[PDB]
Amino acid sequence: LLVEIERFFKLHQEDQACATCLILACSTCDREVSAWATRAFFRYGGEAQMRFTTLP
Amino acid sequence: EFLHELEEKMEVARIQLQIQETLQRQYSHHSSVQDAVSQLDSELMDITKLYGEFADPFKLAECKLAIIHCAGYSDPILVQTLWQDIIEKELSDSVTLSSSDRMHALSLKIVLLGKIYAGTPRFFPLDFIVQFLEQQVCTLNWDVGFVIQTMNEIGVPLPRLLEVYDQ
Repeated sequence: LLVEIERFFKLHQEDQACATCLILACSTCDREVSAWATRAFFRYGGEAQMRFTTLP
Repeated sequence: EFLHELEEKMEVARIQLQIQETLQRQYSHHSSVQDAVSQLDSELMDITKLYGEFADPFKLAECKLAIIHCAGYSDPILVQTLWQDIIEKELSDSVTLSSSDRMHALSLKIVLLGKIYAGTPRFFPLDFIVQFLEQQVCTLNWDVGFVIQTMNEIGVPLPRLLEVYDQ
């Protein structure tokens, strides 16, 4: 799903997606693309799509 | 000359890969219109075809810019006009809190395209571009060096940046 992670998001939920995203980023032997993308998702979520946030 | 054909091929092929990658991220797309991907993977395409058909309709400004690099299309107005669109599009998505966040994303987007084009002056008029960027970012919180750092990261040399900036 790295390229579309909405599907993961939908089924699993946002929190879980974030957690997995963190693991992929940290995960060792991974391609830079994967780690960077996961880092990007973790940090910024999906641009103009899913936003990453504290809500009152 | 065989080499000539091979390298050009690699370049054009790469573009399709990029366009293909973006198509996945883009949410404007429908899965059933898979046909586009089939077309992309299927073969090398005419540059104009790639430009007119893909870049414009899917508003991939970056791709369009890179493509014109390979084409080596010099026309400054058209090149600049394309740049204006990219910048304008960027503004749309932003919300403000992410001044820093957007700051990074903006630098990220620019640097990537910048690395590819920066070697040639036509797409990357350093002279024209720098102010343009500053002007854009100006309607945002600012830290000095934010604009220039991107160009340095872009691949521009300190010496090149210095003379133009001084000018």
